[PDB]
Amino acid sequence: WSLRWRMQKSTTIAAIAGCSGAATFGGLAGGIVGCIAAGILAILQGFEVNWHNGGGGDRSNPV
Amino acid sequence: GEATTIWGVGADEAIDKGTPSKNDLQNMSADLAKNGFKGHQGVACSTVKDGNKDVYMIKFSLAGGSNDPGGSPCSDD
Repeated sequence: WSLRWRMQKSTTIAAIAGCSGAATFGGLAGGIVGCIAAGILAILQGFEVNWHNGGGGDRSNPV
Repeated sequence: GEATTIWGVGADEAIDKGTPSKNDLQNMSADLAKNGFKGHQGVACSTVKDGNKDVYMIKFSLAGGSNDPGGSPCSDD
């Protein structure tokens, strides 16, 4: 399993709230990057139902 | 901070009854966050793949708007 991605819009805006349980997996050590990774993880897990059964939708996670 | 939520706008390409292990999901998420967003706001276009199979398309949006960005999914097949 892999995630092929490309940035459609890249910015230097760092205004991102902090979070609880910032990820420390995959070489990450928490922090805002960890907040983003934990956010993506939740969204990907949420979407498993949609590749299993079809359908789309908008999923969100605090970051 | 301004951005408080990350959104994923998705659609299915193919049905796949398989499920990636946590190890795979962790690697996928870490890669995008670290190398794609790099701790900044932005928009990513992605495809979840199961080997060579294109399974799911997701537009990931991290912006100042906590509101659902709507729009269409985008991909990187």
